[PDB]
Amino acid sequence: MVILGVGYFLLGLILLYYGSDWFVLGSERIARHFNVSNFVIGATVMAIGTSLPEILTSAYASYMHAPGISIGNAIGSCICNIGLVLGLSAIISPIIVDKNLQKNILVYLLFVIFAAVIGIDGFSWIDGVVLLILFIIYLRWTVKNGSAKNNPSVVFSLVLLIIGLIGVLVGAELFVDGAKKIALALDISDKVIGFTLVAFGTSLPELMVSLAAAKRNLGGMVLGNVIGSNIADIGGALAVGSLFMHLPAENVQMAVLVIMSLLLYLFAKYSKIGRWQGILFLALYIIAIASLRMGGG
Ligand SMILES: CCCCCCCC/C=C\CCCCCCCC(=O)OC[C@H](O)CO
Ligand SMILES: CCCCCCCCCCCCCCC
Ligand SMILES: CCCCCCCCCCCCCCC
Ligand SMILES: CCCCCCCCCCCCCCC
Ligand SMILES: [Cl-]
Ligand SMILES: [Cl-]
Ligand code: NA
Ligand code: NA
Ligand code: NA
Ligand code: NA
Repeated sequence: MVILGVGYFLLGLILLYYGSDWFVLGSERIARHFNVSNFVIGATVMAIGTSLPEILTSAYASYMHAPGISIGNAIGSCICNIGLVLGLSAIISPIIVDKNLQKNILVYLLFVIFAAVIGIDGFSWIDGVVLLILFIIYLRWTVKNGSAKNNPSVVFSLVLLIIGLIGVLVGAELFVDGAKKIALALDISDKVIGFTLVAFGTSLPELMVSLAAAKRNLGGMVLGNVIGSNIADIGGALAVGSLFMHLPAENVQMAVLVIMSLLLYLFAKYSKIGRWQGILFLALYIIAIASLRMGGG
């Protein structure tokens, strides 16, 4: 019970570690095959793939009459993606954002602000429909502005990507499941702590994938994965959750996300996303997890 919890924990870490690199390699190759930028492949394929945990979690939680957990997971992931994921990544591999990608980030900021405004009185299923539709439009807009029998180079690329994705998604589950089995076996299980860590567990793909891309100096891919995941977490995870049940307002967390998203845009536009910007993101994330209400909603 405690040993197989350790077994799942270690195997999950191994799958997350190597799986992320394969997912990054396959995605980088796919981008070159389709003549799209690393940002675009990160903001679409990689972002949605790594956000599959959030979507399922939010859908399931809301369906089970826990809409607090549903939006808690969605928004908490967004704060984690900028604060922790991008924070660590920018320090590892500083990013100077090109003028084209700056417009994408601006559209991201508008989306976030829009979601924050309509969410002041919580999120209804109609709010969900609109956000999902904007999500779809964002994806098509992003691909268009980043664009332009079967080859063994292409095949091997798709194998890498898919197996890499399977690795990080399964790896994240073994890690979470393993940790829960340990805590249960040691009788230190805490539901409030567990639900507080929900967003982090589903964020393990983004974290490991972005660090792997950061190590290979793929800053466009990193930035794409962060921006795209947040949009997927709002226009997808949050949205689907609201389809099952009205989600309660999280005005403080939305306010935190808006500030972080604004900072991200300002750095991208007028500066860079490097060491000291990354330090600030991490510091704000640390302050966030130190002061925000626990229970994950
Ligand atoms: C042009 C979109 C680009 C990508 C997003 C950038 C940020 C957009 C945020 C607000 C503007 C749009 C408000 C209208 C959104 C689309 C239509 C819609 O959702 O129609 C459903 C109807 O509003 C149910 O009452
Ligand atoms: C025309 C080029 C872009 C195609 C983009 C297809 C995007 C499909 C996105 C599906 C998202 C489903 C989210 C469910 C929560
Ligand atoms: C970033 C704006 C989020 C929505 C703010 C709406 C007006 C205030 C509503 C009461 C908010 C209490 C928490 C304030 C941070
Ligand atoms: C390549 C590494 C360069 C030096 C990186 C220093 C990182 C400092 C991170 C500080 C995070 C916030 C701490 C708040 C107390
Ligand atoms: Cl709840
Ligand atoms: Cl790149
Ligand atoms: Na994601
Ligand atoms: Na609303
Ligand atoms: Na998450
Ligand atoms: Na995720």
